Amino acid sequence: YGRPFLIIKDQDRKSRLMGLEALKSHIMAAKAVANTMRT
Amino acid sequence: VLVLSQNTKRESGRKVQSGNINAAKTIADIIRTCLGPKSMMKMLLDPMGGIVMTNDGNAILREIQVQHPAAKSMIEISRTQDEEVGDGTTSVIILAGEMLSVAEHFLEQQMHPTVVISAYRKALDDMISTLKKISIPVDISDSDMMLNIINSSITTKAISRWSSLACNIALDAVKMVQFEENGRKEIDIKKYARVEKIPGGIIEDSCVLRGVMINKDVTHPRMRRYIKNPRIVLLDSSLEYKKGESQTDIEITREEDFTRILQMEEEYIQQLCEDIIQLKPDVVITEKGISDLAQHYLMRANITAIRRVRKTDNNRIARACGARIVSRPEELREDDVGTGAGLLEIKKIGDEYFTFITDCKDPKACTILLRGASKEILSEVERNLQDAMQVCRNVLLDPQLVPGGGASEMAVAHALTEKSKAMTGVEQWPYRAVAQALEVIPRTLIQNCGASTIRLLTSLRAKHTQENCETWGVNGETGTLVDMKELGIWEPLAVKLQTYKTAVETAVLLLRIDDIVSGHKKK
Amino acid sequence: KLLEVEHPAAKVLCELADLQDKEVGDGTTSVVIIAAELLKNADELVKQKIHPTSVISGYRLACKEAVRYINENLIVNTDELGRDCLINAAKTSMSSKIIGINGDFFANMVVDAVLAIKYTDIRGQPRYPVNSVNILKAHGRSQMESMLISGYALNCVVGSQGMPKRIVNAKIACLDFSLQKTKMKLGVQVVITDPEKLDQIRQRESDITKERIQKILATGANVILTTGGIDDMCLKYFVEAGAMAVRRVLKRDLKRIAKASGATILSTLANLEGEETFEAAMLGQAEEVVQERICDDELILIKNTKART
Amino acid sequence: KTLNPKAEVARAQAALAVNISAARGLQDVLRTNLGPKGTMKMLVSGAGDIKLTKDGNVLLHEMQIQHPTASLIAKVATAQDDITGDGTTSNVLIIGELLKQADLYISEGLHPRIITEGFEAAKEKALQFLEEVKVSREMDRETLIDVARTSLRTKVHAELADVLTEAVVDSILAIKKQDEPIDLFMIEIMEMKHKSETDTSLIRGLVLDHGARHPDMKKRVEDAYILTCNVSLEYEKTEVNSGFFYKSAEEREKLVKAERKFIEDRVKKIIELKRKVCGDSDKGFVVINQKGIDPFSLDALSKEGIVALRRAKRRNMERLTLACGGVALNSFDDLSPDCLGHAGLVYEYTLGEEKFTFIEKCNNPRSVTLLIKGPNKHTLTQIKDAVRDGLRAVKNAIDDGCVVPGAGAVEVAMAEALIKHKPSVKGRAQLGVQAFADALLIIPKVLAQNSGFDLQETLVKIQAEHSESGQLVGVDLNTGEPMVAAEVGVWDNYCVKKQLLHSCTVIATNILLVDEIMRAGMSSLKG
Amino acid sequence: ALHVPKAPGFAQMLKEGAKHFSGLEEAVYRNIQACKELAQTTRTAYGPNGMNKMVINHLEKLFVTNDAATILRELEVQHPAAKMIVMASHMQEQEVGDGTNFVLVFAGALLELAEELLRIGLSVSEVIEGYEIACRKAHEILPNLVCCSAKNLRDIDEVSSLLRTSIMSKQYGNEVFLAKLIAQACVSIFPDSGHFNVDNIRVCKILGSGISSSSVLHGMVFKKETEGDVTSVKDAKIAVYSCPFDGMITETKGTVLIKTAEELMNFSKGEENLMDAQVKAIADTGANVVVTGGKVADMALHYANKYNIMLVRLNSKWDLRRLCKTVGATALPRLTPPVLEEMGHCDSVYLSEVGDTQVVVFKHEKEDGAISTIVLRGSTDNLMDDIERAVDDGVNTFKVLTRDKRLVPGGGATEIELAKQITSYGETCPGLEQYAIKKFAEAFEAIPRALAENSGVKANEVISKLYAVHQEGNKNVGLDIEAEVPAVKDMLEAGILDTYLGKYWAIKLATNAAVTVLRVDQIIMAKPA
Ligand SMILES: Nc1ncnc2c1ncn2[C@@H]1O[C@H](COP(=O)(O)OP(=O)(O)O)[C@@H](O)[C@H]1O
Ligand SMILES: Nc1ncnc2c1ncn2[C@@H]1O[C@H](COP(=O)(O)OP(=O)(O)O)[C@@H](O)[C@H]1O
Ligand SMILES: Nc1ncnc2c1ncn2[C@@H]1O[C@H](COP(=O)(O)OP(=O)(O)O)[C@@H](O)[C@H]1O
Ligand SMILES: [Mg+2]
Ligand SMILES: [Mg+2]
Ligand SMILES: [Mg+2]
Ligand SMILES: [Mg+2]
Repeated sequence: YGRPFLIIKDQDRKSRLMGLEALKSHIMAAKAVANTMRT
Repeated sequence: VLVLSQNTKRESGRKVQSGNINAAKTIADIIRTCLGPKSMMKMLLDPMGGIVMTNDGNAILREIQVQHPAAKSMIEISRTQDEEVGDGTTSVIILAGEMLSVAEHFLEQQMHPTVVISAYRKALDDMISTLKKISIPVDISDSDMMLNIINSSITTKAISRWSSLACNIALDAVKMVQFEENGRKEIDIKKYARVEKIPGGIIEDSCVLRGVMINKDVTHPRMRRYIKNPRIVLLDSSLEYKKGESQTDIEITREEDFTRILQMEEEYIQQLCEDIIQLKPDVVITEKGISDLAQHYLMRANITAIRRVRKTDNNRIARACGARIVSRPEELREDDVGTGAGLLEIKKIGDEYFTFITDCKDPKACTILLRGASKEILSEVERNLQDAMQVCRNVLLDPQLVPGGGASEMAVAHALTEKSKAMTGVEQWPYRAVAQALEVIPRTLIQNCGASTIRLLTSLRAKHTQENCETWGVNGETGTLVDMKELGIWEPLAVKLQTYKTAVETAVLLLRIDDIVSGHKKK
Repeated sequence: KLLEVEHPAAKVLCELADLQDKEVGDGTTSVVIIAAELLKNADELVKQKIHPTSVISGYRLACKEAVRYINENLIVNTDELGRDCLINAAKTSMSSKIIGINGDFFANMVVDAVLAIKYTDIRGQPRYPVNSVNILKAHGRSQMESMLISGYALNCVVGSQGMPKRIVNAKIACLDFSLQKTKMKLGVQVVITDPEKLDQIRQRESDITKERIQKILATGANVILTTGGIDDMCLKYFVEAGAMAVRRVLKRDLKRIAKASGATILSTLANLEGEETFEAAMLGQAEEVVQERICDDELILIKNTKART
Repeated sequence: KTLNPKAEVARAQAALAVNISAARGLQDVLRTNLGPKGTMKMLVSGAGDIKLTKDGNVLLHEMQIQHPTASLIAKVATAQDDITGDGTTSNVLIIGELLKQADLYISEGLHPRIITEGFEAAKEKALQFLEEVKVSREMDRETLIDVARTSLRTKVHAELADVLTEAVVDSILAIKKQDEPIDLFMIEIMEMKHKSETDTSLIRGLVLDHGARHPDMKKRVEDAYILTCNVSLEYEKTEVNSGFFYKSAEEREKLVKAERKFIEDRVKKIIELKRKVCGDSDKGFVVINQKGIDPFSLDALSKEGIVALRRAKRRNMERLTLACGGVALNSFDDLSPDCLGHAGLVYEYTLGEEKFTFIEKCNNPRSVTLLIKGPNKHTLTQIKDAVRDGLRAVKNAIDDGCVVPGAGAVEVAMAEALIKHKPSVKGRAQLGVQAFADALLIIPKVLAQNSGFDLQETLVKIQAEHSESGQLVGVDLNTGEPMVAAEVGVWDNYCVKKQLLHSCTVIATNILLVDEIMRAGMSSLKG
Repeated sequence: ALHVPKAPGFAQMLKEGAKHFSGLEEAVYRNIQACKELAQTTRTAYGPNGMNKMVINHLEKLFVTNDAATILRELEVQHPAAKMIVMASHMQEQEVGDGTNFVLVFAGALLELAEELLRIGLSVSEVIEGYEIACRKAHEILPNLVCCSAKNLRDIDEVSSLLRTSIMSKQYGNEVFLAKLIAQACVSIFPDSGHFNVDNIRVCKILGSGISSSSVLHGMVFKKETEGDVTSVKDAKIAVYSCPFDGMITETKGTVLIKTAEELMNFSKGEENLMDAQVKAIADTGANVVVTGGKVADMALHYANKYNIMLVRLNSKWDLRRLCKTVGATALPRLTPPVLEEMGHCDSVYLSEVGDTQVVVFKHEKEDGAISTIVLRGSTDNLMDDIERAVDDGVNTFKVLTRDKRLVPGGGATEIELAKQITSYGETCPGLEQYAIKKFAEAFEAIPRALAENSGVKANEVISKLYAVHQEGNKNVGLDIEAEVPAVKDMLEAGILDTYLGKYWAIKLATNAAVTVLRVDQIIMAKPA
């Protein structure tokens, strides 16, 4: 029986992401900002 | 939420064993209140709304709702012990509690439970060998010895002032229950000794009737009520016109067909009645209903009919009279007619008719009648009579006697101590620990009697050290060391052997649990 | 099985243990422990930037080499003693149970039961079928008094109380039909047109069953087992004839009884013509059928017969 | 507590105190009903039913008390009531007094076993004294009259008590035989809500609760015959499912006329039997049927002058046969004239909506019927209970060949014997004997307290008058002076008192040995 | 169903919220079980081989200690049976300071061995009398097992060899360095004619490197800074002033009254002139550093920095008195120049930093002096707290040894010898107290059993071998530690010595707690607030 242990404070509310998806999301956000501030 | 199981609680280690030992000790301390003739009675309240006032060890334990698995196992082993021999329901529980309490001293000394179980089994084998060696035979043809044994066995219940008649009642019941059929099989069932409970009267009016006692009445007042030597017959089929399960229809187109059918029904009823009254009977006992035409025919033929009876009552009547139940009236023959009757009087016991079949030739089934006050007293008397009958049956099945009280326990303890000096290794301390654990019964008896154990215990221990000193017990009434040969207290060997075996098995089963898993919802 | 875990790996391990227990029966936890240790060891290799295909190939090669190496450490069973080897194997298998100490008698009883339940194939290799011995459970004394019953044991009681409980050299007659009264089907109705025939029909409805019972007991049978229901008329007939009758019997128990006593389960009384008869060549011959009471309950025991054991 | 947190368990001292308090409460509650000078209680149920009774059993059953000891006491009282007759309040009184006397010595530091042994010895001594003091009598008409008067004096006043005594004595003498025990279930108790209660008389016969149904029937017959039967006279169908199939209207009419021929044969047979028995217009014929009668058969019987009664009880089949002397036949096979009964006056009575049937003027009846009249329902119930108690007392006095004087001289004699017997007993049983002797003297204390006199002075005077004399000096309820009990007309019973003492001893032994009231059951709070 | 009422007498007037336990089963046995459950918790942490324990209180703190006193203090027990043992342990720690787990184990063993006596039939009076007789016998035989005394108390090569046994039991592994540091700190502060104070040792926790980087300091340290620019001071003349370094005013509320312009122009001039004159008169006596204990001013600080006067400001109401007692100076409540007899002569006063923390070191070149300060180096606060607790325990042990120079053989031979002597004396004691004496003798075997359980060997074989050795003739033979095989080893040759008065007081307090728990009959509680 692997009982889950509490590590970070309020772990049942925060969210952790890897890295490649975060970089892709940042690139998409930068592209959207550049397209909005283009006209 | 991402977990393996849901609402599951797993607990392992020494905590489970500690909790089990604590629960067993609590159960033993609760059940130790009713022990010895100087004990007191309790009162339980069932959720139905009744009152349970008794002193048996199994009737009190069965009315207690618990939640610990150890308590459930104790209740189960107590119920099995009560259903096996019948007597000795508190001693086994006390011995198991003491054996589980004295086992925690070794569990805290980094001792493996396998060696403990091996020592327990080796001690059980030696105890069984000692009990078989100290076995004393007894004759079954002596009625005084059996009466004294029954009186010493029932001297603890509330019938200590009326055992002068209950002993003879139990002896007669045991003598009438024993029946030998075909072959070399001698069975002793207890489903033929029906015990009736009627409130009212004095306790001295109870006796054993040579027959049965059915709580019924005649169907018509014109029938007879006092017959000298009647011919009681039995039936099974109904005496009325019924339908058919084959889906039949009677399509008629004329006018007199209804009258023809109504006349044919009465003709068939009269033919069945004539087939019943073929060998000239007297008393007809059926399990179904009887129509008015059959009743009128039996009244014209001076025959008594009784309806609405039970299967067990019919079997008891057939066993007492000496006949057999017949289903078809056309196959009554001659040997199926019961001629073992001698008295058929219908009296009234408190505005209630009762059938009495007394005075028989050779009856094999009797009905014990009890007259007391309310219902709790009658239930207690019935339980005491059942326990006495079970003790008498166990004694008759094995003609062996051992000194009760506390002499046999001290003798077994001394025999185990004198033999433990030859052993060596880690199997010596548990042996000597369980050898002295058998003194929990005499210590409790002394505590319940005069409450002076610190002297009587060592006085009995210093006395059993001699040679011919294996039948010295402790009197529960006064509180002095007396001989069991002159007191008259005896107990069977099979009951003690079953108690010891059950206690050892329970200790072994409880000394091998170290995990509790709950929360799987079965399926 | 009684854990109920919502994890895929847990369910996989549970079904693997179930398959191992169904195919063999012993070693249900060791395989799971070995699989868990192998997974833990492979996780460290996966975390070390190693492709799982190479690890799987290495595991397969190691397993093949181990399987090929097991044959080098084999011991012929016939070269030893046989009985002692079987006793030692049974004591080892029963060493991690509740009867580990008292393994000198249980092992011998198991060996005797296996030697008794021995079936031969089609003139080739001897077979040892299991799950056929009736293992009854009843509370009573200790576990050392549980002896071996040479024969069969049924978990049912007698029908009527008037029937004897001890018949020496009886005839076992296995039946596969209920002993009740005659009843027409759904498509066959009864339309009574004359009042002089309803009584005759009602009498014949029982006369047919009476004649059937008389023809069944015409061969001199004593033990009759019925898997269905038995009416009161059949019980009275069996009581008057002096024979035992057991109702509500299982199919597997009846098959085992017919195989041990050599009888044949007959689902009907018809033959190669148009007359319901009964022969005496298909009657199982037993010996002593005594009913014993085991702690407030009775059960019919059947000893050895003449066909098998 | 450790295994079941939701379980209430008491020890020994707490349970003993609870039992003693319950006994004291039940004794103080049921203490104003002993003697004829007691008070009347009024009980109102949940539906609004007023009940004015004076019996101890009914008062204890209708008191709304939830307790195990109270339930046991109520069960013992009901057993005593339905086994013997009168002896419910005195039972509880003696039980409470014995429990108080036992607790008085237990609280000081004693053992219950010695108290139980002393109580058993005192009970045996009292039984021996009662067996050696009982006097034999022949039980004539005056003795039964006096016994019934003494038993009914503690129920109503004077006129109603004497009327009920005379009625019970007459009914007992009418149902009296030469041998065999007195069989009950013969005196029908019918209640009518009309007139007053002073018009209570005994009717030598049977009073039915239903009359005729056809309006064209005779109401008063000077001479008729009694026919007791239970055959069915309605349109009975066959057991097997049948069906009629015609063609035209003529065939349907023929089938209708032919389907009603089974009852017509019985009607014709009854008509022929009546014509053979009577013949002229001088006698009558009454048909007593247990089942229903079709309107066609009723009209056919009324066309000839026959009064038939349908839907009767099963108990009336034996009472009519014992009173008139007919034959309760089931079929019409051997319809002989000797299987009929003889009557004298068959007349009905209308009371608004219901109907009655009175059968008077009989030759030698053996089962009479007591007529009860009352303006209210509670008064009728009280009169019925008093009549039942008087009948039970008369039966108990007849079945026994001895008589015991009432008042309280027997209790004083038993107490004196116990006081003279305690020094002859060894051990610590003297305290138990003294407690049992002091507990038996509670009957005169309650008898003198409800009258309006002193208790200690009255008991001292009674003891002084009994010790110097050798007669059964009872306790008077008029002036308080000690008088004779077996001389005026106060009597009681022997078996009733013996059973009461046995029940009291059994209850004391069961209470003094129980000291643990554990309650470990299921609460049933699921859902 | 049927419900039972209450007892008409005391149960009805008991009032809800409270409890009552008049019977011996629901009171004495309950307290015995509670004490056993409490003793079963801190049993694995007794000997040197025992593990530590991490307890977290309700203040969201961290306490990873090993002594039983801190565990009992940071537990919050809601049971009087265990509260009595906690109070006894606190009293033993306040008295001696090295005998809490031993007292707890002794009390638990005594209660466990008396529960069976009470169950078999021995009453409370006979058991209490037997326990008192056995305690008196043990206290009488205890002074007969000394055979070891301390020679000199100022020798550095002897003090470190005595406290090593007490240090190893608390800090296994690194004990020689701690013992040497404690011995040096006790020697540097040892006065004359006895009279050793426990407040003369100051502990400082500084997060630095490892444990070997720690050292001792002959003086005092403060985690503050310098108000002025003067740092390196050679011949420092400390002049401590209890009054704040500012201009003194009136206690009663009073303002200044000015009318003409001359006063308004000359007030600040005269104030500055008086301040400069006071500063010059203060520094004229030769003071090199001024240590104040209040609020400073800007003009005063400027005038002190102009004449090169170091200013040290600190407020703690205890550190100032400690520094005055160390340097041998008196506090002045006014801003007056001190006398020659009220000067604080030092050696070197500088301002440095260790482990990224500015601290003022007052190191003195004298071998004697007054008090000292032990500097601790580590990487975790729990380890520093454990080292400080070990240093305090060593100081308490040194104080006990100075108060009483009697030693007893440690390990487990003394308890075995005492149990053997009690068993031999109780054999000739008639009556019913022999059972109580034998039970009290069996309670002494709980220490070797616990030691063997913590080490990882068989306790029964170790006890049997110890009994055989004691019966042969040897008395100073205990249980070996640095051996996986359960054997024996001499305690006098190795050097396992513990205090005698401390063990005597521990046994006395354990017996007192045992008889106090046994004297409790019924329990009457109320409702929590
Ligand atoms: N009068 C007596 N004399 C000696 N021993 C007795 C007496 N009565 C009971 N005992 C002993 O007390 C034990 C307990 O008996 P009892 O309480 O009647 O049933 P159980 O054995 O089920 O507890 C028995 O083993 C018996 O030996
Ligand atoms: N007329 C009377 N004269 C003297 N005593 C009487 C009289 N009537 C009743 N008693 C006494 O009152 C007691 C109570 O009688 P009662 O309440 O009628 O029945 P129970 O005896 O069942 O309570 C009796 O024991 C009897 O002795
Ligand atoms: N080197 C050692 N070898 C064996 N036992 C030791 C050693 N050092 C200490 N002990 C044991 O540890 C016990 C004291 O441990 P500790 O818990 O630190 O102090 P307290 O006496 O307060 O319990 C002593 O009884 C002693 O027997
Ligand atoms: Mg018994
Ligand atoms: Mg296995
Ligand atoms: Mg009355
Ligand atoms: Mg320490």
